[PDB]
Order: sequence, then C-alpha cells, then structure tokens
Amino acid sequence: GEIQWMRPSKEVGYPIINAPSKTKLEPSAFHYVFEGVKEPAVLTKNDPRLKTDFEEAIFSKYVGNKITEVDEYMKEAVDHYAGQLMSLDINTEQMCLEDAMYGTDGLEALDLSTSAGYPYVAMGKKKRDILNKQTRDTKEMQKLLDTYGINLPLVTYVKDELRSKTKVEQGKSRLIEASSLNDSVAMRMAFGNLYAAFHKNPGVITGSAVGCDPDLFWSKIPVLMEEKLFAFDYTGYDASLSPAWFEALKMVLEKIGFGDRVDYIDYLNHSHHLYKNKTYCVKGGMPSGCSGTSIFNSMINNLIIRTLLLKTYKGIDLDHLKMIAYGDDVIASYPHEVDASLLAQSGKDYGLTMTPADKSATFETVTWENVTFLKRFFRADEKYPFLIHPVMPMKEIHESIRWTKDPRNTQDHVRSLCLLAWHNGEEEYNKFLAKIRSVPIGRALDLPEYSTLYRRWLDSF
RNA sequence: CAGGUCUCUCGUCCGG
RNA sequence: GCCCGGACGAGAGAC
Ligand SMILES: [Mn+2]
Ligand SMILES: [Mn+2]
Ligand SMILES: [Zn+2]
Repeated sequence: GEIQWMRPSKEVGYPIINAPSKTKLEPSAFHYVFEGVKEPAVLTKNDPRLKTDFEEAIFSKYVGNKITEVDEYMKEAVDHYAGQLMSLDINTEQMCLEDAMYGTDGLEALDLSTSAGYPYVAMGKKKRDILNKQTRDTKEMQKLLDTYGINLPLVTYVKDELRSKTKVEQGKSRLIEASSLNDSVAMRMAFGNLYAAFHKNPGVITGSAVGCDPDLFWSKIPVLMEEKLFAFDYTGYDASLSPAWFEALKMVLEKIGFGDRVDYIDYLNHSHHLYKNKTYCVKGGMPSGCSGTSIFNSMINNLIIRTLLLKTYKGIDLDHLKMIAYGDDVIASYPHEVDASLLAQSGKDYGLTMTPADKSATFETVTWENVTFLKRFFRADEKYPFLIHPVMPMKEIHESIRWTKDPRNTQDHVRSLCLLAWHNGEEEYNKFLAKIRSVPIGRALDLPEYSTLYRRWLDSF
C-alpha cells in the first residue's frame, strides 16, 4: 500500500474532523499487584513519551506496492482456493437492505454504538438516529443512500489501546478507518451472504477462524491439520498489500459467483481518507475498518500462502495443505515439513514481511508445543487428551488487568480474564485468585472456581 | 458527548 | 432443571 497525496482537506471540500486526544485507559486497582510493560498508545503528536515524529510513524506502514500483476502462481492459487469455497455452496445473491442493516442468520446487525462515519460524523448524526432495531426500518437509510451514495471517504482514527514501550516511544500506534454507514450498508448487501458462509464455517475449507470459539475449536484444529506445522504473523499486513492481491481477490470472487460486485473491491484497493485536517488517497492497502476487513484479510492470506508454496516447492500438492487464518494470523500444516524461513523469503518479493506467530525474531521448527494461534498455546487435557486447552499466557492477562477504561467495569473485566486464565491450570489459576484478592476491591468480586470452569468446559462438549 | 469492520465469551436486564 | 430468542454493557482476539 502507498499514499498518493496529502493535502489540506480545505482544498478538496472536506471538513476538518478532530478526534479525541486523550486515552480512556486509567490504571486499575490491580496496577501494583501485578506487573506489566504496556501503556496506552500515543494518540497525538504532543506526547511526552514520544522519541520520534508521530505522524511519520503512524503512516510509516505504507511501504509501497511491490507488485500489481497477478503472476502465474497467484493464478493457480486463486484457482485452488476458489475451488475449495465451491463446496460451501455459498448463496451468491444480493442481501436485502433490511438484513444488510439489521442482521440475519450468520450476519449480526450493524453496531449501533459506533459512529456512522463520513458525512454523518460531521453533521452530528449517529446510527441510532437512522436505524431502529425494533422496527427494522429501512426507509430512512434508503433516503440516505439515494442522497449521499456510496464510495464515501473513510475517517482515519488512532486506536486507543495498550501498547508496548518501544511502540509508545516510536509512536507506532495503530490506525483504523471509520467506514461510512452508507458503504457498510452497500458492502453488506453485496457480500452479506459471503460473510455469513464464512461465519458459519470456521475450519480448513474456508481457511478462516472468524466465527470460532477457541474453548471448542482448539480440540478441532489438530485433527484438521496435516502432520507437520508452520506458522506466521505479518508485519503491517493491511498496508503491505499491493494491488496484485486485490485483483487476485476480485478473481476469487468472480469464480464463486460474485462477479457483478467485484467492483466494490476496487473501492477498497483505491480509497480516500480524512485524517484531522488532511485528506489523502491510498492505492493498494486494505482499509482496516471497511466492511469485510477480517474476511478479506483471511482470504488474501489463503492466496498468499498457496502462492508462496507453489513458488518455493515445485510439485507441492495444495490439496494436502491445511491452513486456518484470522486476518494475517495463520496456522498451517502439510504432510511433509516445509521451511518458514524460505517461504518468508519469497514473500518479500510480493511485498510481504513475514514472521513467527509470536512476533519472535527467528523461525523455529513448529511443534504442538510451541505453536500459537491468536496468542494462545495448545495443551491437551491430562484426564481427557483429545480435549485441548486454548492456553493464553498469564503475562497477557497480567497486562490487561492492570488497566481500566472505567472502574465500574471491574467485575466483568476481571471475571472475563478468569475465563482465559484457568486454562493455565489449577495451580496457576489459584495464584491468580490470590493476587486479585490481595486487595480490598478484589475481595468484592465474584470469581469462579477452577473446578466450576473445568466442569463447564467438559460439559460444553 | 467524540475513536472503524468483526468474531467469541462473560455479565446485566426482558422475553418464548 | 433443560432448550431457545431479544436489548444493553464488558473483556479478549485479528486488522
Ligand atoms: Mn500483523
Ligand atoms: Mn496477526
Ligand atoms: Zn484516490
């Protein structure tokens, strides 16, 4: 992905949009009980903890477009992936405006608690004004659709979230793209039946984990993988995609029956954004925040991964590839062992910076011991070895609990962390409860017992 | 009061 | 006891 032009948004007829400049993250009652290296991310240029120019750091991720032409291997990839999705029998119809708006089986309703983007954002108009869940009223949305049309610009925002130290000092904050309510509606009418199919089918046919529940899906994953594993994350995924990959995606869509609306994908591939005063244009790069972000990322991953095998391993049989993606996050297997360092080296030709799934510095051999998917480890149960724990490191849970966006959420927050931490086992779970209860507010919370969570887990099978 | 697209789960409240 | 559905809030995860 690459920035085409930044100019005062005054010159282009666009309003100045000014986001909040303050973190909503105050430190938690458990701030000193537990340790951690994470602070809220840099939101503005005037941040003391910055050791670099902010605005140059945030947009740093637009590294350019390596390729623009779907090569022969991308084409065999496209062929094989799209052949996979055929079996799903994915309904290819437009989805009616009422469902695009208020949800249907496999597709949730639009989030009435997040903004309506451009232009509503600068009119002081919100989704609640336009949408009505009780009534499922599509009338005022249609009127807005007629009036403002689609292909509206996205409003860039810095994500208010916890960041490492180097990420605060290097102003490496994450930026989302606030899709307009019009395009979310437009995109979901076009693609809603595809999003639903994906949601309903996490696994190796779709190559996607969107729609999974790790408590239950971890027990499935090993039975779905072939004998030898490899795995990756990527560096700056969305913005490291060059136009070639969008044409490859357009190509998958056409082959599965979405030919007519493949144009929308061009509006993703060439997008306009509003950022504070500026107005800028991007070519390549996934507009994270647009409808389908997750699904298109994971789909492009499946292509990227087939492509790189075909190039690196002559005669590789993609029919014995098994892979699951959640955006750039991927776990994959093949009947014979493949080399992630090599695969990652070809990936650079296509503009991809690839890594170990833990953002570790160097690729190891990947075993059912070191492999991680979505930050979690895999550990067989000791009584029931076919049932597998999603084991997230206590380090992570520690980092979270030390902060709050609002003190009145402590019960839910900590309670939620308990449902992650007990997979580390009774001995580690009870130490957790001890530390939590080491403070007076801790002794106020209703926390679940190891044994209760264990029987819940087993019962849920 | 400002900050996207989603998935999953938990919690609160209301239903069949 | 067991299903199932809705509204709202939170946490985690991907971008
Ligand atoms: Mn990444
Ligand atoms: Mn990732
Ligand atoms: Zn443009």
